[PDB]
Amino acid sequence: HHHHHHMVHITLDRNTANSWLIISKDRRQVRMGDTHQNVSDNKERFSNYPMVLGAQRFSSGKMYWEVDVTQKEAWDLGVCRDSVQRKGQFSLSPENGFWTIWLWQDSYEAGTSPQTTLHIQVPPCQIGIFVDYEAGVVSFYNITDHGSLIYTFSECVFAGPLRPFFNVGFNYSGGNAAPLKLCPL
Ligand SMILES: CCCn1c(NC(=O)CC)nc2ccccc21
Repeated sequence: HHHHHHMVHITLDRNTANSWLIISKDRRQVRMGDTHQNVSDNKERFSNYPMVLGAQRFSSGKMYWEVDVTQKEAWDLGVCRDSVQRKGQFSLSPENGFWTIWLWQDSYEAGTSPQTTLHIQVPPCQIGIFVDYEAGVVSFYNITDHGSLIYTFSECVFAGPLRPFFNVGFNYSGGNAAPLKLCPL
């Protein structure tokens, strides 16, 4: 792809994080701790899942960033509306304000409703995410496989400001402790 010149510097918003997440000093990495991280509760925190938002809000333009997913077994990545539900159970879908892909149980899927099987020959270690606000597009790229396309959401109805979205996944297996990391420009 040729989206690299739209690169934006994303940082994580501590205030939105589930209470078990640990965000690095530079706000560029996040991992799920094995206990509550001793923060107060607030209406912004995702309560039921190990999720966090980027601090940046996008309402126009073209934006690109990259995320390192090395040695993880489960994660979700993409964008979401600023006003998505934080508390209780919900599905990741465009109806609920999410444009995401995931890894789960050795398969990759897009967060449509119902979910869509992805076709990935080279398991990615870094994911590129491109948003074209005006066009209504969210695309995902396999940086490990020379930038090959993973998935495009088109005809998106964002209906609000967008925020970068992350889920580090649970670590029931003991094989999913590694962080998500925002890769340097
Ligand atoms: C993994 C054990 C701790 N735990 C549970 N346990 C439950 O399943 C209670 C409904 N939910 C969490 C949601 C976010 C972070 C930690 C959570």
